Amino acid sequence: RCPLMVKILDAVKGTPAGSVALKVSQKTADGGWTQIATGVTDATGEIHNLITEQQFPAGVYRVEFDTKAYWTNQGSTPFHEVAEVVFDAHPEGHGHYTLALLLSPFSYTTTAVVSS
Amino acid sequence: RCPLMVKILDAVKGTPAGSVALKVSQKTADGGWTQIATGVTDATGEIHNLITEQQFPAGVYRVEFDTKAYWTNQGSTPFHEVAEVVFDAHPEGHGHYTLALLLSPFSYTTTAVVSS
Amino acid sequence: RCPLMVKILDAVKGTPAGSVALKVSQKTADGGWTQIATGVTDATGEIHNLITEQQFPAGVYRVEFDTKAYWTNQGSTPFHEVAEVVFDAHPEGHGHYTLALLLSPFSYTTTAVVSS
Amino acid sequence: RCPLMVKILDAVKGTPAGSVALKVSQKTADGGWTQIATGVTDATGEIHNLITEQQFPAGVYRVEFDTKAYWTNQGSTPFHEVAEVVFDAHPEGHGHYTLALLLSPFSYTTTAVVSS
Repeated sequence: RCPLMVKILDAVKGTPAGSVALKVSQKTADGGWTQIATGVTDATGEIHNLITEQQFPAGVYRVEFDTKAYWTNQGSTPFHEVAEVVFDAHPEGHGHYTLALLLSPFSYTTTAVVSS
Repeated sequence: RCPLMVKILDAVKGTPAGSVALKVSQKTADGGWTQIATGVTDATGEIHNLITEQQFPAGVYRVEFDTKAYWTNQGSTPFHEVAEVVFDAHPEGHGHYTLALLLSPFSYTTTAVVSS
Repeated sequence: RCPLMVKILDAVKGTPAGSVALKVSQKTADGGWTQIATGVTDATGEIHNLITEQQFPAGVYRVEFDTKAYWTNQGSTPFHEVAEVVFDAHPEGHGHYTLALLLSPFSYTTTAVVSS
Repeated sequence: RCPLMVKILDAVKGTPAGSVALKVSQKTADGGWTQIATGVTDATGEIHNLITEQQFPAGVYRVEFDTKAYWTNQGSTPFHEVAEVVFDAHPEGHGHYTLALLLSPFSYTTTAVVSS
C-alpha cells in the first residue's frame, strides 16, 4: 500500500543495492522543486514508508538516486553524477508506483511498474 | 525459500508480464538438456514453487522464456524467438537464484540476484 | 572528432530513435545550469557536431532528452517526463563521450562509452 | 554491406567489449542448427564482414556470445554461461541487422537495430 516504492539492484555483484540514498521531490507550478522526502535503501534495495498517500497527490515527481556515492563506497569509479527519474504521477487516477533501477558503474536501466 | 524464482516485467505496459510460458532444463552428463519443469507467469510476473530443492542440485541450468508468443498476443511483432538464460548453479546451503527479465518487443534486459 | 555524441535507439520498433529533442547544459559556479547546445536526432538517432572542442572544458554536464514527446508522437503514453544524463567530463587527451540511450515507453537504459 | 553486425559494450569500464568470441548459426528445416560463422570482436566491439549477403537468407538465426570468457579475461567472475540471441530474419526483405549487447558481470541487455 506504499504509494511510491523502489527496487535497486547491483548488476556487478548480483545483489540488491543496499544503503543507496535518495531524495523525492515534487514539481512546483513555476518549474522549481520542493523536497517531500529522503530515504536510504535497505539490504533488499527497498525503502519502506517513503511517503504517505496524502503527501503524494497527482503531479510531476523527481527521485534523485545518489548512485555516485554507492559506487564510490563499492570501490568502483562511476560515470554518472546521479541518477534522476522524473515522471507524472496519477495522470489518470490512483495506483502505486515502483521505480526499478539496475546499476552498473557506467550504465543504469530504470523501469516503472504502475499497479492498483 | 524457493530455490529458483523469476520476475518478468513489461517495459511497454509498465506492469509485470503475466502469462509468459517458460521451461527449466538441466544439463546432462553427455551435454544434452533434460526438461525438469514448466510454468506460466502469474499476474505478478512470477512462478511460485517452480521447482523443489530436491529437483535442483548443483549443475548448469537453462531457463527458456517464450517471449515471442507474449508479444505476438499483445499485438507487437517481436525481434527475438525466445529469451534463454544459462547459468551454473550451486544451491547447496540455501543459495537462492532470482532471474529478473525486462521485456520490450526488440530488446530484453536480464539480471540475476543470488542470495547468501 | 566530436567530443560529445549520442546514440538513441527505440526498443519497440527496433530502429534508431529519430526526431528526439535534447538540451546540453554545463554546471555553473553558482550551482546553476547554462545551456550550451540543443539539437534533434536524425534518422540514425544521432546529432553530429552537437558541440565543439572549445565549448567542452572539464566540468559537470547534463543532457536532457525529451522522451515524452517522442513517445506521445509515436502514439504511446510513456512514464517518464524526460530522461536526464548527468556526468563529470574530463578528457585531457582528446577523450570523447558517447551517451547511448535505449528507449521503451516505461523504461530506458543509458550507458556511456568514454574513449582513450 | 554486412547484413549482420554486432556492437558489444562493457557497462563496468565504459568501453566497447573487445575480444569477445561468438558463433553464428542458422536454424535448419528440421529444427536443428548449422554453424555458418565464427568471429572475435575488435576493440570497437564489432566484427567487420562477419558473414556475406549470400550466407544470410531469411530464416531463424542464433548468435552465441562467449560472455563468460569475456569476463574471466577481464578478471571478474560472471553469472551467465553464455549469452544467446535468437531471432527471426528478414523474410520479406531486404533488411540489415545490428545486434547490440551491453554487458555487466551479472546482467546483459540485448537489442537490435533493423534497417532497410
